[PDB]
Amino acid sequence: MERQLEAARYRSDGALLLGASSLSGRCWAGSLWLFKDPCAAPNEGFCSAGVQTEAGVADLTWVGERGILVASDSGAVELWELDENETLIVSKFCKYEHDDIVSTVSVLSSGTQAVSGSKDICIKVWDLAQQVVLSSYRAHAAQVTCVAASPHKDSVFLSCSEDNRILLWDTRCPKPASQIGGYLPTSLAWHPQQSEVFVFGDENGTVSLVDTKSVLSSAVHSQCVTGLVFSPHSVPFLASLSEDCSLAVLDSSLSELFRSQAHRDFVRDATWSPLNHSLLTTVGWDHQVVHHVVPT
Amino acid sequence: RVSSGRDLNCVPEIADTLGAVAKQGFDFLCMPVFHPRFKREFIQEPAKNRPGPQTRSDLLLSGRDWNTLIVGKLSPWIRPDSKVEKIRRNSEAAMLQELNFGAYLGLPAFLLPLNQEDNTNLARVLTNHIHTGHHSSMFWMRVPLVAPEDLRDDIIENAPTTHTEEYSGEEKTWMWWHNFRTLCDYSKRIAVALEIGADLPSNHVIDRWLGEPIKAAILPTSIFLTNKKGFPVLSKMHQRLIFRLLKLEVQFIITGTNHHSCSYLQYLEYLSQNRPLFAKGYEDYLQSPLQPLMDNLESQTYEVFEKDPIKYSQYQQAIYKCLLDRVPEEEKDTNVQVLMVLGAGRGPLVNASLRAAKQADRRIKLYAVEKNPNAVVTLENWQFEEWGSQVTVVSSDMREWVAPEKADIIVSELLGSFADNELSPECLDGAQHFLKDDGVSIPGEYTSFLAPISSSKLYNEVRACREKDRDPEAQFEMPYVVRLHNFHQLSAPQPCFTFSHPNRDPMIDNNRYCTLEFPVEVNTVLHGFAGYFETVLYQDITLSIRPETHSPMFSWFPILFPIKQPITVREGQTICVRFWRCSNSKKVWYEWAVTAPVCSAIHNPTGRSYTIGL
Ligand SMILES: CSC[C@H]1O[C@@H](n2cnc3c(N)ncnc32)[C@H](O)[C@@H]1O
Ligand SMILES: NCc1n[nH]c(=O)c2ccccc12
Ligand SMILES: [Cl-]
Ligand code: NA
Repeated sequence: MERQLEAARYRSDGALLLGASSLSGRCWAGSLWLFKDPCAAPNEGFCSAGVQTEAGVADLTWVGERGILVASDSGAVELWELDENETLIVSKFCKYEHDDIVSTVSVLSSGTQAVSGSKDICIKVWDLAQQVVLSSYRAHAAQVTCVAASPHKDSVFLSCSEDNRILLWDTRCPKPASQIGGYLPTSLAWHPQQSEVFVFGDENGTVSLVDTKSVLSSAVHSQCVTGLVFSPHSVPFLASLSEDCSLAVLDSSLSELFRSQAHRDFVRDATWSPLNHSLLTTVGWDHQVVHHVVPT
Repeated sequence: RVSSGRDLNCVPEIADTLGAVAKQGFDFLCMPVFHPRFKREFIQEPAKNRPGPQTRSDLLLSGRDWNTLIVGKLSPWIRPDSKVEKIRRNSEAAMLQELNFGAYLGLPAFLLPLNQEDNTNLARVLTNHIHTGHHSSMFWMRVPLVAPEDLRDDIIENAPTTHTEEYSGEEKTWMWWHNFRTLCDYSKRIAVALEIGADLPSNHVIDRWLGEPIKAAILPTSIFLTNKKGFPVLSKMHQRLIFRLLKLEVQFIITGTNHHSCSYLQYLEYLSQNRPLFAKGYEDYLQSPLQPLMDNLESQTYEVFEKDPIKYSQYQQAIYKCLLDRVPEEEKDTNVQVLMVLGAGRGPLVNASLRAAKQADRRIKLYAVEKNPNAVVTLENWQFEEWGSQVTVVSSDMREWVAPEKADIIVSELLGSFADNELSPECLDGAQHFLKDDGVSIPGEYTSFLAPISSSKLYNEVRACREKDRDPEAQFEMPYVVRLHNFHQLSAPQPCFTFSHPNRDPMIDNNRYCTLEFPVEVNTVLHGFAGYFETVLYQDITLSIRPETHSPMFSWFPILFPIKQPITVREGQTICVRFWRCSNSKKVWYEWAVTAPVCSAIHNPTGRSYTIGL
């Protein structure tokens, strides 16, 4: 199994999806795993399923309960699906529609369409069923850094780029992108229970709370903010991971509640347990799979 | 044959990837030396202590492969000009790291992108690297013909795209490049990799790259259309741009994925072999202007002079017509004209004079005056075996020869690329006394022409002509004969100096002073003035290296007068140049200066750097 742990996502039952990359050495590839026992990760000998990808895994996300959508260094969007026995991870389609590394992917509310971002500066809307690109947009003027579908609106999604633009998308309009009013944004997270509120981290390590109408901020990390994940609670917690190798859990007002420094390298992802809401898993390029107990 | 390469940002294994890239027909492969997403920390812990290896091993490819097949790429996360201090520092260390590793591998070239206006710190770090020894690596700056911000889809509700033409604004990416290399001080190791988009800009935006060191042209697969058969092609406009690039012999680079689920390469080969040659090899090659007066030309030098039949057929016709106009039909078997070839070389004009005599059905007596003793050997072996008593070879300087009689016609070929730059006026003046009071001079007059040109490439070449024991800037104060190629003519040529022969004026003064005003209709940078000439052999018989009236003659190349410092010129401004023809009893020389839109220094004052020997 590759060294650089890229992504980590829990599903309904509780299985742990791992996306890893080989960012050095002879072969620069990647793999996908499934750990029905989250405590066994990242040990390969005690996993539920696994399969090697041709190139690295820049991003991924579930597509239901047996689907895995992947953004590959090769410039193609990938869809993998577990069999009826959940022991094999078979490729569903591999479409090379981007002209550079696919850096970010995200499923839309309906679970039948997805949006992909790429270093080619383009954002494309995908029809997972037909395995085709519905629309192809070029709104930014630099590398697309993150794209996140609306949690409940299947035609709305956010995207930030190195052009310093945070764009709100609504494909129901002739011009579907709107520029939302610093340092380059690097991570986007919709609010679980507000729908019109979202948070975003910048390269300078700042996390901000933004409301749809037209602002709260806080210096959380000492480096780039790589990801932001809300907890499943009624009033959710805000987990932020950074290149400073630290995990932070914030409250409603963006105040720090938990601070973990277990990782010795970049912290790439963080996923909350659907079985125990106070447990939060993290992964990093140090090949660690840490399980945190967030005090509630 | 088109030298093409493959660009990639995903290389699972160099052994395989390089294999498929080759079997498809690519000559080289651009790729990252480190994983593009493998962001590295250099200051803060614990990330800085990330155990290696930091990338692939150099043992995966033979030394020859790294030197001839692999072009490195700067990792896309490196932002030397970022706004965050931490990110600048990490980027600075990482850029040096990847640059030093590229050199460690002996890579023939390394790619760095220009995708924003401010790249000051990027240039500094690169300059410091370039000044870490005198190594032979090349750096290709990837700059787009049109900035990404200027080609995005308008699909931003509250950020509509510009709809009013911004003349200078549309040339912004050239300003990106210009500033970068100005900061780097015109390093010969920094070239341009022009990237082409699906939509081409205005012509003035494309013309802005004339004279720039374009080493590669990047073509994304997306910009390719699809014909009936289903193969990738290009719009007629793109095809035109590609042809402008073939004349520069750039290496075309194919980037992006295969959207036609090597076809792209085959199309380029199809385009290359679809198009219509003498000076091939001398393009933009700086040469010293010949001085046949001061120096004795070498055998093969005269051989080149004689490898141009169209030139001497013009001389023959000029003599043919002149003979007719001077020898009435009623005197064809009684009137012999005295022709004196002043500067006969190896005997071309002498043979041209003979064939012009039988053509006009008139009689002539030939003198072949030549001061080069080595060529006189050729003439006298020619005169003994062939010509005979009809030709009288005279081994003397036409300015000193005491002629036995006077000539009805004098034929000379003392003209240079700048007309008088070989001192033909001073020679024909001295040879004038033995010309009959009604004698003809062939040529009868000649005129030099100048034109402002832009060519950072040629400017750098002149810059590289510094020498150990002379003024460090003397290379800019002298003219060069050169087959001008990668350059931009900024205004229509205009006449500079003109001379007439016979010069009957009572005050024969060959010094000159001329002021020229060239309208400029483009933003550009002035680097020098191209020089040509026209000459009238007799009446309507003429010779010309002037482009607009070039004699349809492989001989003279254009001359080039450079200037020490490039001069920025805005569209609509006037370039005003001053040219002097100076002389003393010993030497003749040119002095030139620019007075608008900005004054330059007077170049070659008192012939300190360049003189023409009398
Ligand atoms: C065709 S290049 C010029 C030729 O004219 C000759 N030439 C130049 N100046 C003089 C001169 N003053 N007297 C005689 N021959 C000359 C040169 O030696 C060369 O053969
Ligand atoms: N008189 C100089 C001269 N004469 N004839 C030529 O053909 C030629 C070509 C190149 C350079 C100089 C010359
Ligand atoms: Cl030279
Ligand atoms: Na090369």
